[PDB]
Amino acid sequence: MKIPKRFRTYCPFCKTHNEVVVERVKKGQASSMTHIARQKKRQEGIGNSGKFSKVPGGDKPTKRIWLRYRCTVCKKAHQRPCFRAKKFEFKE
Amino acid sequence: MVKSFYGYVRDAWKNPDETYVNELRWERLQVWRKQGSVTRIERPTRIDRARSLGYKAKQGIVVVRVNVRRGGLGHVRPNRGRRTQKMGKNKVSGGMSIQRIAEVRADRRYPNLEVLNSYWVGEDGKHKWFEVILVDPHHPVIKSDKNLNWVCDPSSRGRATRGKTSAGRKGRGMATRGKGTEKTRPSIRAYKSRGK
RNA sequence: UUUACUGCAGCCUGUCGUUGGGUUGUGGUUCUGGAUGUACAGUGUAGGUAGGAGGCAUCGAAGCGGGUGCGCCAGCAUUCGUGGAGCCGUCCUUGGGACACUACCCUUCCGGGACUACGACCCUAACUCUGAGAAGAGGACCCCGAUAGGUGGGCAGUUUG
RNA sequence: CAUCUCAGUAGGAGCGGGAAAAGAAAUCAAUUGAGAUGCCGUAAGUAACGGCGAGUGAAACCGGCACAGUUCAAACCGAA
Ligand SMILES: [Mg+2]
Ligand SMILES: [Mg+2]
Ligand SMILES: [Mg+2]
Ligand SMILES: [Mg+2]
Ligand SMILES: [Mg+2]
Ligand SMILES: [Mg+2]
Ligand SMILES: [Zn+2]
Repeated sequence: MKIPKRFRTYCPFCKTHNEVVVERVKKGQASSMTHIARQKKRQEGIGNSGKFSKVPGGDKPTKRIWLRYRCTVCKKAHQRPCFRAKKFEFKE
Repeated sequence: MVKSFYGYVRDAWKNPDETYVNELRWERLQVWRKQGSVTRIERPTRIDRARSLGYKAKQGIVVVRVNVRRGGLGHVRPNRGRRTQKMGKNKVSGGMSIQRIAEVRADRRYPNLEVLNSYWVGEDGKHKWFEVILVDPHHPVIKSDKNLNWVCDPSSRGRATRGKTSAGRKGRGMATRGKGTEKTRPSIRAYKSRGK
């Protein structure tokens, strides 16, 4: 499915309808200084690690298209609950 | 400055690999390896360390060099059921330090004496060496000495075996006061060994 | 029982310690003799950016030999010599930078001297094996402690609705 | 069920007395204070930990019992 790259919608911050650009959200790398990373390193020893020796699960048949809507005026983005599509493109 | 020669001995042993003690170390380790487990010596190798630890040049005070192996608690893999946390033992070093092991072996060699203190005197890839100061509580010279006649009391017998030396108290978590000593003082056993 | 899950021994291997001395081969560490720097033409080599102008000299300044630093066999450095005036620019050789002998730390200069991480070789002196020992054979390896990854139904905790 | 729990329990080895251990701050506090240790009460199932599950789990302050302080190494002297 296609969505326009730019369309006019509501900005929650400026509280008006402005043009907004849609940007796909990329998942970031997990920090090594978060409390869960420190806990994993602390629970690392001899033997089973508990939840830190779990193997990651499966995947749903289609993931949601993680989109972020940045207002062109205030340059602030907001993200809304998103649809679930096999193939996603931007309408240009 | 006017510093005592004990200060010069202390300085020489501060960074031993950078002083003349390195060559003495190279020559001495051959002799020390030739020796056994618990060797008596006429004088302490490091006189200043022994004197600050309580050594005196008098009858009833014995100094011994003890040889202890390196690494942690040489442990056997269990041959019955364990839960994978108690199965692994290679990385499990003990809770008994090498210095306190040396003190207890010295005490075992000398049943009539009491361990006073000990200090590090060398090490190589396979051994560490400590010199242990021992006192004869039944010698009249020690009995007269008012800085040492406390060792003639009934509670001073078996000091090293009950963790009452400086190394033992370091191993019991009682080297400091305040925070972190909740489960260590007055004893490890008093808190169900949860400290240490 | 196994190519079930999760671990643990054993074993393989890197790194650190044990662990020293020499020989070279690899990086800059650290700096002496030169500021070696130059589209166009130059009386002249920006003598690093410059008090935008102002010092020396027969008690030294050149057109020359393979041109000692260098380089377009020009010319700054007075040098083994012999020839008998290089300026500074308000005539700026209408400037990638236009220029006073004024403490040059700076793309070079290869005495790279001195410590250094990797690698190769040698030595013995630690260390190892043999012997009662003289000593013989190995040798900074191996063993060993620690740590890192692997392999691992040898073992052992379970799961297998 | 694997971390966890059971639990530093059971069991083991060594030492050891009428008690033992601890014990005179490189402490605890907080804007400025207290003043060795032990034991009891409380803080409090709180803070903290934890397939943040099941569970595990303090201390200080404060109120008491009882109160106690000191000895070396060194500087200076040099066998006194
Ligand atoms: Mg023995
Ligand atoms: Mg006591
Ligand atoms: Mg099995
Ligand atoms: Mg079970
Ligand atoms: Mg004490
Ligand atoms: Mg517990
Ligand atoms: Zn907006």
